[PDB]
Amino acid sequence: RQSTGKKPHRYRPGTVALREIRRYQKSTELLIRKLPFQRLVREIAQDFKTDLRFQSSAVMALQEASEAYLVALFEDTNLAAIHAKRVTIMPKDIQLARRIRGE
Amino acid sequence: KKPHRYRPGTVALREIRRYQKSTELLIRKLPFQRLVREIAQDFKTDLRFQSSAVMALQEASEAYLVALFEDTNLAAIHAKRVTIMPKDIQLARRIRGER
Amino acid sequence: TRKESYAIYVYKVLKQVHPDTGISSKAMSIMNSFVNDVFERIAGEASRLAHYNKRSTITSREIQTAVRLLLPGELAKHAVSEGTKAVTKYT
Amino acid sequence: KTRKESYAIYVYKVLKQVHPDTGISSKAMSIMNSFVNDVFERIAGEASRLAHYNKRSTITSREIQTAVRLLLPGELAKHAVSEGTKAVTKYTS
Amino acid sequence: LRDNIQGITKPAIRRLARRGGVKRISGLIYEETRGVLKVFLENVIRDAVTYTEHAKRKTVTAMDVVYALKRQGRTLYGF
Amino acid sequence: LRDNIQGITKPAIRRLARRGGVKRISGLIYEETRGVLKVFLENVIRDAVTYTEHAKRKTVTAMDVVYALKRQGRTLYGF
Amino acid sequence: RAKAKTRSSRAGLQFPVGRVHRLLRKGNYAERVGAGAPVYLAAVLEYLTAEILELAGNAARDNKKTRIIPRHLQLAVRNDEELNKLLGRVTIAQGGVLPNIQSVLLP
Amino acid sequence: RAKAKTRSSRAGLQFPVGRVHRLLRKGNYAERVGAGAPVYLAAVLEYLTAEILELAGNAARDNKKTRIIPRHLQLAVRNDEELNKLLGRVTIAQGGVLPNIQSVLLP
DNA sequence: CCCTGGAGAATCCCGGTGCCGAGGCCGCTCAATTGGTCGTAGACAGCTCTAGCACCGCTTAAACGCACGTACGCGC
Repeated sequence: RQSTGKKPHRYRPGTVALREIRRYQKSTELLIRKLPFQRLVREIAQDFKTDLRFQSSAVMALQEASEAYLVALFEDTNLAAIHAKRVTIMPKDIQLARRIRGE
Repeated sequence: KKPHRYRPGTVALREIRRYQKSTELLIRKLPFQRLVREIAQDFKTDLRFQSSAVMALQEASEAYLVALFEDTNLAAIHAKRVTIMPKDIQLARRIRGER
Repeated sequence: TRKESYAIYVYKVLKQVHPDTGISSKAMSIMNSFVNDVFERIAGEASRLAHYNKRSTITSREIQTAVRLLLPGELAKHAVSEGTKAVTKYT
Repeated sequence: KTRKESYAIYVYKVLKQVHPDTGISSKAMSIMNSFVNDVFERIAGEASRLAHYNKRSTITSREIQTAVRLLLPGELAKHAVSEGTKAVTKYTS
Repeated sequence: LRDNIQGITKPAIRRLARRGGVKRISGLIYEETRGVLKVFLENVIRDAVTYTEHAKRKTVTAMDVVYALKRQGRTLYGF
Repeated sequence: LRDNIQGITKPAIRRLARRGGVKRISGLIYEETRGVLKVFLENVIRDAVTYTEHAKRKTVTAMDVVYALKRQGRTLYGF
Repeated sequence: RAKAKTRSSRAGLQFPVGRVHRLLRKGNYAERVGAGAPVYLAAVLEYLTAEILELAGNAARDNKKTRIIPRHLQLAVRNDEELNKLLGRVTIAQGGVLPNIQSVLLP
Repeated sequence: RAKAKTRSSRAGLQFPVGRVHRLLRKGNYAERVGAGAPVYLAAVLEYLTAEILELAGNAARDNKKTRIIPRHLQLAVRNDEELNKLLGRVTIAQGGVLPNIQSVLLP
C-alpha cells in the first residue's frame, strides 16, 4: 500500500487469407492452444463451484467441441456475409446467426 | 375527388399489427388438407386423416413458416433490405441446418 | 374407458394463484400437453442420469439434477427450492 | 482388469470384411464406437417410445424397423430395412 | 389429386409473412415458400405415416403427428 | 484466476475463421466471438458441473462433458 | 386400514404424487423409483404451472380478459426469457407470436 | 448341451446379437425384448458401419493413406448427403470440416 | 489499359529413419449360449358405432388480375 505508483513481394490481402483457408481446411491439428483454453475453463468453472479439477481428456473434448461449434458459427457468419454482398464479417452477423439458431 | 392512396408500407404495418395479435389460421383449411392428402398418397394410397390431425399439421406448418419468415426478415434487414428474398430463406434454412 | 388428465390439479393451482381468472378447453389442452412434455423430459433425463452411473434407482436428486440440466437461470434454483420444501414437508 | 464393453473388434472385422487392405487408428476406432453407441441409444429410445405409445410391453423387429425409418432418411433407411429383413429371415431359417 | 401445391395461395403466404413482421414480400418467394412447405410436409406426414403403419392403423391420428413433430424437436401442444 | 477470457488470442480466432472459410476478419469479431465462446462454455461446463455433482465426484470426466453436449443436440464422438 | 391421506396434502401440494409415481413406474424409466422423486417432480410441475398461469393471468388482464386463452399462454411463454429458452423447441397452437416490430420498419 | 453357436453367425451377421440384447434388457427401454429386435438392430448397425467404413476407405484412398484417421471419417460423414442428414447435429472430434471455397471468394 | 514473359516463395512429390501406436497372439473368465417352464402380452375372430369420405345448396369472404406510381432493389 505504501507506494506512489529492389522490391518486396507485398502480397495483396485476400490471397494469403485463401491460402490459410485451404491450409487449415484440409488440416487436422487443433488451432486453439491448450493451456489458455484450460485456464479459461477453470476460471469459468470456479464461478459455479470452487475446488474443481478437469482431466486432460475432458479439456480435450471441451476444446474440440468448442472449436467445431465456433467453426460452424463462423461458416454461418461468412455465409451471411456473402448473403449481405460482403466479404468481411460483422458481429451483427454473428448475433443474427445466433438468433436464427435459437440460442 | 381524389382517392386516399395509402403509401406502400402503411397497410403492411396494419396487417402486421392485426395478424400479430390475432390467433386465427391464415391458411385455408381445405387446400392445405388436400395438399396433405396428395403428399400422403405418395407413401400410402389407402390412407385417411382425422380432422384434428389436419388441424395439428396446419398449426405446426403455420408456426414453422412464421418462424422462417421472421428469420428471413431479420436476414433481410441484416442485408440492408426490407424485401424478403429466396436466398434469405436459403440462408435461414442453412443456418438452422434444414438445408 | 378412463383417460388420465391433469385438468383439475391445474385448475386448483390457478384458483390458488389467481381465483378471478378462468380457463378454456384449448388452454387446458395446451397446459396438459406442456406438463406432459415436461414430465417426459425430466423423467427421461433422470433415467439417463441413473443409467450413466449404473444407478438402479431414481431419487429426488435425479429430479433435481434433471431440473438444473433442463431449466435455465433462476427458474432451476426456484424449482429446486420448491422441491426441497416439498421434500422437507413430506417427512 | 475390469472388462468394458466396446465394438472395436466388431468394427475392425467389418472393415476387414468390406476393405481387406486398410487399417484403422484408435482415435477413429473410438469415434466409430461412440457413433455406434449414439445410434444404438437413439434407435433403442425410439423403439421404447413406439412400444409405449401403442401401450405395448415388448419391442419387436417392427419397432426397430419403424425406428430406422423414422431416424434414417431415404435410401439409407430403405437399405437398412432391407438388410434388417434379410437378417431376420436368415435368423428364423 | 394434382396441382394442390397451388392451394397455398398468394394472400395466404402474404398473411403468413405479415404474422412474422415482414414489410415487403417479393414475387419470387411464393414458390420458394411452397417448396419449403412441401419439404416440411414430406418429412412430417411421412413420419406420421410410419407411426400409423406401426400403430396397426389406416387413419393418421393427431397424436401420431404430435410425436412425429416431437421427434424432430418441434413439439406441438394442444392436440 | 482473472482475465482468462483473453487467453483465446486474436490469431486463434483468426485461424478458427480461416477453418470456416472466412475471407476477411473484422477487428470487432474477436470480442463477440470471445463472448459467444464464454456463453457456450458457461452453459456446457455448468451442465458438466451438475453431472459431476450428481455422481458424488469431485473432478469432471469427459463422459459427463459428452452427456452435456449430447443433451443440447451437439453430440461429440471420440471421447 | 387407517385414514387415506394423499401424499400431495402431506407435502402441501396440489399435483398428484401418486399419479406421478405410477407414471414413473409404468413409464419403463428405471427399475426403482424413490420416495422423494415424485414429490420433487410434482413440486417442480406445480411451480412451473403456477408461474405460467400467473403470467397468463397478467397477460389476460393486460388484454382486459378474465378467461385464459391460448394467446395469453403464448404471450406468457414468450415474454419470460427463461420460459422462452426452455420452450424454444415448442410449437403452441392458436397462439401466434409476439407483436414486436423492428425499428427500421417504422416510417 | 449342443454346440454354442453364436446368434451372429446364425443370422449371417458380425455385430454381436447377444450384446445388443443384453444392452436392450439392462438399458431400461422395455419390459421385454423380442427375438428379432436385436437381430434387426445389429443388421442396421452393421450396414451403417460398413457404409461409413467404405466411404472412409474411399476418402483415404483419395488421400492415398492406408490407416483410417478421423479426417477420413469426418470426410465420409460430411460427403454423403444421407449421412449429413443423419448426423447433422453430430460433432466429430479431430476432423475439421469440408474444404470448400465460396465462388465469390476466389479473385 | 490489357496481354505476355521471367522469377520469389508457399506448396507438392519423393528418398531415408524409426518409432510408437497398430496388428497379431496367450489365456481365460465373465459375459455369451443351450434347454425347460410357466405367466402373460400378443395374434386373431366377431360387434359395433362414432367419426371420416363423398356430394349437394349457397353465399360470401377469399383470391386472380389489371392500372398506376413511388419506396426500394440494384448498378456505379
